[PDB]
Amino acid sequence: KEYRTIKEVVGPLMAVEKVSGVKYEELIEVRMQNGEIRRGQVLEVQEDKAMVQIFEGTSGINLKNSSVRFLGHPLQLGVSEDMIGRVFDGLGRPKDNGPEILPEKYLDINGEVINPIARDYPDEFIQTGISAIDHLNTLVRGQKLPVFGPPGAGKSALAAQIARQATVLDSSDDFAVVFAAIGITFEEAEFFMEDFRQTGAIDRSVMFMNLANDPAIERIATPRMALTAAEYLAYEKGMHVLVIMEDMTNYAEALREISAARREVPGRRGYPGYLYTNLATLFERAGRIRGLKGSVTQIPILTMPEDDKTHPIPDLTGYITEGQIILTRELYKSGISPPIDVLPSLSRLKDKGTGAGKTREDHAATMNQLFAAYAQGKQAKELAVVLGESALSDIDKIYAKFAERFENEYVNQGFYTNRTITETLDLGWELL
Amino acid sequence: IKEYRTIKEVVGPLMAVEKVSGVKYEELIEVRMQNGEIRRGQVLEVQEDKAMVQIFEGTSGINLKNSSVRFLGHPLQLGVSEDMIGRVFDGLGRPKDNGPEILPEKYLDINGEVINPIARDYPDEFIQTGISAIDHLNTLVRGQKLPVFGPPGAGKSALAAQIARQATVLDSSDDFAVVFAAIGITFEEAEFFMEDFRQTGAIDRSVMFMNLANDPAIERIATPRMALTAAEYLAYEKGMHVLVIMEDMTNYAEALREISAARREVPGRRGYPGYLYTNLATLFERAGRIRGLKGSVTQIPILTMPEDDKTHPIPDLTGYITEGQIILTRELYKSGISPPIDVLPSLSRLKDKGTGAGKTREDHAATMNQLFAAYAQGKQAKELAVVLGESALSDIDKIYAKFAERFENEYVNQGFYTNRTITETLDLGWELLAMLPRTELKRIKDDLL
Amino acid sequence: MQIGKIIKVSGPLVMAENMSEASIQDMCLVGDLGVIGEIIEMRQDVASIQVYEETSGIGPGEPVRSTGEALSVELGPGIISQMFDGIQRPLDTFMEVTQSNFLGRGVQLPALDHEKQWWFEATIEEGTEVSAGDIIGYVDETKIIQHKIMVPNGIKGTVQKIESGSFTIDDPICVIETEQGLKELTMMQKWPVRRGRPIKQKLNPDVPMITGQRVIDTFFPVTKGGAAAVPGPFGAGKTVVQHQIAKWSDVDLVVYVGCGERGNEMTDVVNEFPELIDPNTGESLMERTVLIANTSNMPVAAREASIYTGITIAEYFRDMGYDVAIMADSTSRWAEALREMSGRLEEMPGDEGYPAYLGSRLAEYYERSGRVIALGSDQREGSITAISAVSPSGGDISEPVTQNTLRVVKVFWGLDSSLAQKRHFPSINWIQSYSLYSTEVGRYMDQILQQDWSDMVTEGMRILQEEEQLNEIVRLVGIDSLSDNDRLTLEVAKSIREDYLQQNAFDDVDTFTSREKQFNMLKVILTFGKEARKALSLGAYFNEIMEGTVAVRERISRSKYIPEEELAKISSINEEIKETIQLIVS
Repeated sequence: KEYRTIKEVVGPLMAVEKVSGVKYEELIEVRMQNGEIRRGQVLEVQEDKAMVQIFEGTSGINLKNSSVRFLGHPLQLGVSEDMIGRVFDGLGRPKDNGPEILPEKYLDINGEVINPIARDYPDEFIQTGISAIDHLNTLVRGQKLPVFGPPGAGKSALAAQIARQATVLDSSDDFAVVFAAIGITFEEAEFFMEDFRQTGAIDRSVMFMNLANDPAIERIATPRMALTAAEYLAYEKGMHVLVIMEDMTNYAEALREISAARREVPGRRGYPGYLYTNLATLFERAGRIRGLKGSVTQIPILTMPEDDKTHPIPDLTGYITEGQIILTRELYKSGISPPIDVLPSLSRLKDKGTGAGKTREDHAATMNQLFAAYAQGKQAKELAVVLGESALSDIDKIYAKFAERFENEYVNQGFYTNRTITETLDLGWELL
Repeated sequence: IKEYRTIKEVVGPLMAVEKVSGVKYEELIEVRMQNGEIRRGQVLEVQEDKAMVQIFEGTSGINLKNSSVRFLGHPLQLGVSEDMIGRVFDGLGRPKDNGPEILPEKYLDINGEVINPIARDYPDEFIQTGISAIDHLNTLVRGQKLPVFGPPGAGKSALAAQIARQATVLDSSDDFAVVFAAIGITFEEAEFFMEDFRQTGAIDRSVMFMNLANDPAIERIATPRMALTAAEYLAYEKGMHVLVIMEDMTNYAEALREISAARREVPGRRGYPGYLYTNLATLFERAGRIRGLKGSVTQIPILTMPEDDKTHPIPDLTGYITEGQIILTRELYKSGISPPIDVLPSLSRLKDKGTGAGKTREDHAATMNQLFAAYAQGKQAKELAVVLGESALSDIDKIYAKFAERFENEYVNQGFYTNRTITETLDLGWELLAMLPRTELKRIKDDLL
Repeated sequence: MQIGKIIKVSGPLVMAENMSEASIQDMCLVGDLGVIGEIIEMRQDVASIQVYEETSGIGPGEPVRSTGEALSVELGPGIISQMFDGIQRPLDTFMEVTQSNFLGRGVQLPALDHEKQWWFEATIEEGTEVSAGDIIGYVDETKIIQHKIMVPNGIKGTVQKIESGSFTIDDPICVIETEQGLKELTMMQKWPVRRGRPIKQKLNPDVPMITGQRVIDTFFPVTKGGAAAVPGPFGAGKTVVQHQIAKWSDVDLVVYVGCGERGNEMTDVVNEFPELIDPNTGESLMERTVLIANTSNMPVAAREASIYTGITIAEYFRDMGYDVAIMADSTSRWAEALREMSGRLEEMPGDEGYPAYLGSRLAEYYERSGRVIALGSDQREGSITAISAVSPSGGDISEPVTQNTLRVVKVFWGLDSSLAQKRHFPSINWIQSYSLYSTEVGRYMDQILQQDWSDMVTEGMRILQEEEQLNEIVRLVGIDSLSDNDRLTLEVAKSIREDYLQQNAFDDVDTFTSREKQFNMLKVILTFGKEARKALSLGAYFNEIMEGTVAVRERISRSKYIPEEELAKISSINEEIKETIQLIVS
């Protein structure tokens, strides 16, 4: 039943009267007086009145001669195995002009919370082919390992590279990739999409593309769309799914904007104050489930502040994540691709992902003292800029040169070279 | 007996009662809960036939329909009697020892009265704290307020207990009482204070108001006022000199923040109530003497020094109000230094009215100034003596540092149970400038005698 | 009985009319789904409820039922060895009853098994006058722990009917003649978790707890009824220290509380803790442990109520005469939950966004631990000892959670990553750690050992603190520039560090060191120091002392591994120490 009872429009918000049976977070359709149809969501419901928000805004609407239909369900994803190779927008609607998907079922994109005793501990090793990660900051299935970087420092290039050369060692059980673009530009999106098509990786990928000029309210739905598809492929088809989301900083900003538009109570830095709730509800959606085959692994991509806080505070993210992968600008100016500063980078779960029966057995030991060559390699030369010519030169003579090699060849793989882990270890020993 | 069954509304710790009359601002209330439980509260606002109250113990479990509010017809008051001496109470003056409830002389508004400016008399007599670093250099005067600033756990509580143990008025026909206010301290710290009071019998000249860390915050706010109302009663109506020790006033500021946020009252300038200073003045101004009366009220607030952090009860903020400082450091306390009072930043602006003949020997001032100066630079000598090395040690500068090291180890480290009378500390101060030849002595007139 | 009706749903806030029979802070089942919520406000008959689960799909017109009680725990046989969430939802039962790996909205399951038969053994006679705390009988609930059945608070009178037998916790096992008539008692009582369970008297915790971990028992001990704070940085072996305390402490029950932790971390806990073996019996520790587990994405009220649920259970077992250790990890996460709940309620922030009552809340929780005389005519003693993890985002003790904790607890065990690098475990910083119980514990240790152990401890600590200063002299000038006494101090300090402080939790013998073994080990260390000092002043050189002492010094370093039955082999070291050095002075 359409309701012809719109009484108030203030900004993107609408007040509808004399409804009954309307539920919180229920989706609506506005049928405008000119025949246009917009999609929306119930944000408050009170006696016989409902307050909704229109995804496309309210510009052009005439209240008296428009109507609202209450669809009787929230934001859902139509899921199917056929989502592999396809490209959608932030709401799961096709962006690739391709054949239509007949969903197996529709799933609430908010998800369920895993019972803690049903969860399984992260175990297997993922070969990103990036030596700087695979060796020092090893990625395990079920982990949440974010990467932080300044703008245009190739962090997105790194993202597409991990998406490219990510695999498991048995590789009997397929590795699917779910990619979520969160409020990025058309050109960034095209980088990801056309790369995915040229390397063929699209054949094992599902893409959710929300652009910098899409409605912020849809930007809020995008990561949950990605993760619902990911959990469906993992726990209902037995797949091992890797989830990449850039840029989560944009997700933080869209949250701030929506909360402002809804005259809510501002928390820290005007950010909604439920950033921990929201980001944790997103990031804790990774892992393994005892008794099921698949897995979900997340790699969020964040813009690092490099300024007066006023960013999606990492401490929040790092408080929920199991590690940090840091890119700095000074490695990008040197031409180092990928520019990972191994020193503040951490993998909270590298331990039981790497070991005997999982990787070559030098791996650990060389890691646990390969940091040390870089630790005292730049402890001399970078610190002693003033005293550089002679202070600590006769002794510790080579500890600079080997650090230069660590940057120049060990970590400067190139954004298009796939280093097998054992190959990486060979380079690691030759550098020593 | 005014009691209504008309609770309309409960939001957090606040309640609205309607269809009332004769209810006054800040009047005390009791909530009679449907389950027999009884909670205390205060009228925060009153308008037409409505009254907004706040419940000290909160509103958890209250059923509005079946509960009632009794309006007691008076504010927070303390029933006073000289029989408070020797007893132990909670923050609201209720007996905490298993003795009897007292029959009050009268009930006093714990906010107190505002002294007429021409009726106040200046502080002018001496008090024996027994801690020489105080009694000598930073003398405490009857009627003064001298705070103690300190680091966490660094014998600060031991100093509180020591002053309360060893406090009296010399050569005086008048009585000396102590009122002790614990503000939001733990059970173990309170047990320390209570039975230390009874091992030394100090309890017998003492009144104790014990507020614990898990008591309601309003009771923290009320505790020092209860203490001071008792103290003023004893002083200005029983003629005694009363020393009032309030341990962890920093906890008091945190309780003020909590109350303000619960009341959505003051947008906190620092999250902190804007009136933290003003409230504190309301307490600190309750010390002094009244001309025409032989009593006296003297205050020693004890605070946790901000651990080099900005958001705290700032010392300088207190510093306008207070009439000095007594600062303790752990850098000295880890050296076994106890009581660890760093004598350089300590100050007692009212010392002259206490450092007087007839209460002290005449050497007091001059002693103090050369002990101070010669330690003052003896330190600098020793600091430079290690940073410049044992090789770069001058003679005059080998002897300046000696005084400093010995001053710490023996002039300040007297121990927490040694009551050094003023006569001692004068002699004992000279005993160590006995190394200092006659050559740098502030006076020369009666260095002999 | 009374069904209220939803009139407003807005995010987590739900307003329901026709609720006048409910009370503030009552728990409610909200909507057709029956999701759990709490009454926070009441205006005439209209209640405002903060809903714990997702409110999506809920709207006006639906029902609301009050449970008639505040957030509570069920206490009775069947609680030991269970894994709960922060509001005592049974996680194992949830999986089988719902046939799902997820916590779905609005499923309602009792915390304990109400169908299970237990053997109640009656131990009180009919006609007896009883009040709260009195033990009427018991149940052998696990292979380790005897569940004592007590008269609930609020019940007083004469035992009229009582017989042993096989009952569920729902069956009336006792009848008591009260001023209000006959009241039936079952084996289960309920208690509201934000209220401390009443006691007869609070006592000073002055009896040392034997953890068997040498650094703690000796230099930073905790008493039964005390509380300790543990910084838990990454890669510092916190989990192994925690297991060590849990299985080796001379307590009766362990209550572990995971407050809103990362899913994978919490999976570690739920997997490893059951594999822990109880030393005395060889059974799993779960036969005397209650575990609460919450992840970051669980309802905030579960994560905020985690510690209160845990400590209410702990108080319940303390009232039985038992000693309990409640371990909370992490209280920083619990404080995150507090902060979020404060933000939802539109409250005015305090320091760093935390509510103004953060300190007060922490104080209520920690003042609920301690040693007590419990209720009951026998006046038995119980204690709760608290071990609380803090984990700041930057890892700092100036941040509000840690500063407020250290305001009210007396023990601090500073775990250190640099110590874990050097393979020094447990990585407890001996310079920054402290225990304000150490004086009182020294008194106790002296009276119990009939040795002068307090002085030995003070001297060992003087040696370690002196080593820290001599190490900087070694930094600025060379090692060769030290006195033979100074060099000896460094060597005896190395012996304290490597032969005493360093403990392998995985070695069968090093994993636990008794009180007596600890005494003999430390006096071996210190007597080497002492006799070598004497021989130094007697003309011998430190190099002659060292080169001539290799073998007995290796017997010193190996003493940690001597079996507890062969303790003389440690004490005899003293003789060998005195003899060799005596022939070194010729």
